Amino acid sequence: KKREVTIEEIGEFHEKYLKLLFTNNDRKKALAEIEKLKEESIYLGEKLRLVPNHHYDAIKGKPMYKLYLYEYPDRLEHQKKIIL
Amino acid sequence: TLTIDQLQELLQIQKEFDDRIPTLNLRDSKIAYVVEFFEWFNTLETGKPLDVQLDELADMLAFGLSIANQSGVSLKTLGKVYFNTSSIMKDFMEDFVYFEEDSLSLPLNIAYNLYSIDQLIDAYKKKMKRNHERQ
Repeated sequence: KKREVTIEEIGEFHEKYLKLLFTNNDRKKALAEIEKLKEESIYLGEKLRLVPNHHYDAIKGKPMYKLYLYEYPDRLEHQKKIIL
Repeated sequence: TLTIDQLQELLQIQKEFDDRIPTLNLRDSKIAYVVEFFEWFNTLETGKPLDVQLDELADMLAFGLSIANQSGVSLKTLGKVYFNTSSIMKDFMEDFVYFEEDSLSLPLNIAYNLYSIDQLIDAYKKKMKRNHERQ
C-alpha cells in the first residue's frame, strides 16, 4: 500500500467532483456518485494525514488533509441536501 | 496596472520563503499547485465573493513561483488573452494531463483576464508577509 498520494489520483478526484456538479430530471445516479466521492475524499484525507504535503501547509497555514477529510465532504453534503 | 517585470519581486519573495522550508520538493509543489487551481476554479460559477477568489488565486501563484524557481527557469522572459472560463480549463488540462513554463504563465494570465494584475499581487505580498512571519 503505497503511502504517498499521487498527482494523478488527486487530479482524478477534482475532475469527478466537477462532472458531478454538471449532471443536470430523474437522474438519481448523481447521488450515488456523491456517495462514491465522499469515500475517496476520506481515502485521500487519511493518506495525506499520515504523509502530508509539506509545502501546502507552509503556504496555506492549514493542513491539506483537512481539505479532503472535512471540506469536500462538507461540500458534497451541501449538494446532497439541495435536492427534491 | 498590468505588469512589467515584477518577476524579480515575486520570484525572490517566494525564493525567500521556500528557503525556510526544509523538506521542500518538486512533486509536492506540483500537487499543491494542481489542488489550488481547482480550489480557485471552485470559487467561480461553472459565484463566491470577490475577496475570497483571488486568495485561492494568490495561493496558486505562490506554487507557480516555486516550480519555475525549482526548475531554475534560466532568465526566461507569455501574456495570453482568454475569452471564457472554459478556455482556461483546456489550457491547464493539457499542461497537466499531457505534461513549468505554462504552470507559472497560468495564474498570471488569469489575472490579466479575470481580474486586474496589479490587484492579485497585493494578495500575494500580504499573505507571504503573514507566512514568512509564521515560519
